Amino acid sequence: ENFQKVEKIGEGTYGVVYKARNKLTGEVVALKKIRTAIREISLLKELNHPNIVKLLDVIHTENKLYLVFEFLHQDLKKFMDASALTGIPLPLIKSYLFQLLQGLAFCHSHRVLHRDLKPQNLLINTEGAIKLADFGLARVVTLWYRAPEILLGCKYYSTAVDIWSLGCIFAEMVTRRALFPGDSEIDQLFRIFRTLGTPDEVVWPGVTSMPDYKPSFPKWARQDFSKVVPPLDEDGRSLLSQMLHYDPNKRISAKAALAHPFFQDVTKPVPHLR
Ligand SMILES: CO[C@@]1(C)[C@H](O)C(=O)C(C)=C2OC(=O)c3c(C)cc(O)c(C)c3O[C@@H]21
Repeated sequence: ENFQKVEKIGEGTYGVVYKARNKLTGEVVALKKIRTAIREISLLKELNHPNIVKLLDVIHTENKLYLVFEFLHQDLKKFMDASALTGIPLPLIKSYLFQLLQGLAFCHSHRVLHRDLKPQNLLINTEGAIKLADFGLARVVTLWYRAPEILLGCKYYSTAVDIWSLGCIFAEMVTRRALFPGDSEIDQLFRIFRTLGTPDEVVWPGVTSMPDYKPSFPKWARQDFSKVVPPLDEDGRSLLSQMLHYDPNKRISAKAALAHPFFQDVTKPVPHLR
């Protein structure tokens, strides 16, 4: 093959990922080797936006599926773990969040959903830019970033499932701690309820008719938000609480969130990566 596999960079759910070199172009790429979908996947090649990792080639040869992506060196999770002692500067936080929303706003306007948006698959660079990886393919794994409508067994997700995840990552960058670090579907769901209170028909019309909603859930009270994400300012908390509305239809759109006053003073600073 016209691909020379430098080294393995991770295992996925259907295939493995390699850093590779395209023998034609001398082009360094992320290469996913997996063992109707091919047609549905191929469409993501058309998505071109500065905050989407580019899907370069979908190869279906030797009855096998290779996906080739734009390569980047570091993911947000490594950059969070590295920036643990000092914490990410708020201007860099604000930049990444504004950028990720422009990506979601782009994906959503083309009817494209991530579903499993988490820090591991947010890639960064020396220009101080952040890109969405593994976007629109999905169509033990951590549940830390799973929307409450998924955990309650809704089959028919909307774009609001990704706004939730971004809100969780925003909190994590600010606090240096997963917001809802759950270790089972019930544990995850109960961690959200311990912070935002158990939902009801008042705040979430339909919630009692969800597939996996029990009337036998405990009734927890909502926690004040200055205790959850300090010392984030009132704009940040305001934007976070609109991103974490229980009711997906009340949950703020990526487009609407770009016009939030939190981004009035937004800049593009440049990180120190190793
Ligand atoms: C550091 O990046 C990793 C290895 C990341 O630790 C990780 O968790 C997985 C599973 C990856 O998977 C990827 O598929 C991936 C894609 C689509 C593009 C890309 O440029 C890169 C570099 C990719 O590697 C990432």
